[PDB]
Amino acid sequence: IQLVQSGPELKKPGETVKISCKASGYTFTNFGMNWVKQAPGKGLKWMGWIKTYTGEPIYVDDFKGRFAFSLETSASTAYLQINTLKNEDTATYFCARGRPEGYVLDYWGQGTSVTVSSAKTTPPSVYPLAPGSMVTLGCLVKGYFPEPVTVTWNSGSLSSGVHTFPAVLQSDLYTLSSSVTVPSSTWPSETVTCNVAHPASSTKVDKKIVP
Amino acid sequence: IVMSQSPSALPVSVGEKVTMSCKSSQSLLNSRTRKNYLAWYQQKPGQSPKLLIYWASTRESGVPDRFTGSGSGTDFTLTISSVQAEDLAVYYCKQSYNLWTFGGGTKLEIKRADAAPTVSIFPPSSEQLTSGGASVVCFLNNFYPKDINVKWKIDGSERQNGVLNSWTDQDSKDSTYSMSSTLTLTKDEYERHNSYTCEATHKTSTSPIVKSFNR
Ligand SMILES: O=c1[nH]cnc2c1ncn2[C@@H]1O[C@H](CO)[C@@H](O)[C@H]1O
Repeated sequence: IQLVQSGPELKKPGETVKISCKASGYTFTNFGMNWVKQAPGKGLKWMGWIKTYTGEPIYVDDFKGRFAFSLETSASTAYLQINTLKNEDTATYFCARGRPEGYVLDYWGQGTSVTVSSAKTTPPSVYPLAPGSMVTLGCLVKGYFPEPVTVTWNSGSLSSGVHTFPAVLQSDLYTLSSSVTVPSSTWPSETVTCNVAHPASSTKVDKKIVP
Repeated sequence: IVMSQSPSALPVSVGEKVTMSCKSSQSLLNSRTRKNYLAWYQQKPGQSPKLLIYWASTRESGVPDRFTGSGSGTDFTLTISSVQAEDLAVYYCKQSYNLWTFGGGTKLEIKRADAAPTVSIFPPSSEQLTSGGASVVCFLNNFYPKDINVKWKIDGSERQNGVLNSWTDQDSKDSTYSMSSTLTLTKDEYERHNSYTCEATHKTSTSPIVKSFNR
């Protein structure tokens, strides 16, 4: 049994999005199809289900009006349509089959990411973070859209003492920071550079950290 | 029908016994079928949730034996007899008595010795200032436990607006947490003041861990 959902979606507020979920390996019309919302760092929220035999959908109160579950039974596909998007709609959406023994969500799709922003694709500005036994450096990757950016240090050669903070979306654009810690006896003696990529804008930036 | 899980986070050691609870605002037991309609799900990062327990205490096929669910009525428990590395996840309870509603989840974390944050503060770069902006950045790195607070002061006065904050998840290598805080202002605003201060509060120190730069 497999449930395959469509790819990630980028939308501006007001538009509609339709997500698909293709099911295989079982008789589609014998089990309910469920939709679950998960905002980036939050928990799971069951949205409702649709009876695949009869096509009737059932929505929890928070999802009445703007959301539409639909089916194409011959193709074993369930659809989630979200109309008039808001920023609060930014989430991963899972489809999941309902198994009546237990009344449980036993097989899940991989999830579909939807991001709602009025931003168009925007390349980041990359800035070095230089201070003032161990020394901590950083890079600031500021004002880009959409996710992801990738950051490595010394073209990948620097592995430990590195971590990258989750991007946050504020005022429709993302900002993130990377950190690297190295022995104070090795910098600025041995050079340290952050390599940033933003695939959506084909951006590749190498930024040496200088004192 | 509200599902409530505690604790919200649970520090564990590999190999030891772990218990987490779910309470419902209303009974989940069907007298007609002596059945408690309460299930447990595991979700690891980046993955879809996975069903572990249904009917309060029936293990899903394939789920290892160290997972057991128990309880009835309104009080339920998930037990991991011996916790493995592969079990660090978020665990969700979900009732299917009347509609299907999830609890808020309990996240398992690795416990370790307390560690104070290493605080670094960074002036804006010359290249940002030429653009007109100016971000001051504070890193609070490699602390434990996860709770921390950060305060910015400009010329001795607390500043709240313009502050952006980011939190890592627990690091897989040293089991610590980190925090970044960004204060964004214009070049003019930045050049008006002289003293920039990032102060951290964490249970490892009775006083704030302060770091600053001048000008
Ligand atoms: O996939 C499904 N999602 C949600 N509810 C379902 C599904 N399949 C059956 N039921 C409904 O769940 C009730 C018990 O909680 C059953 O009465 C049934 O109508």
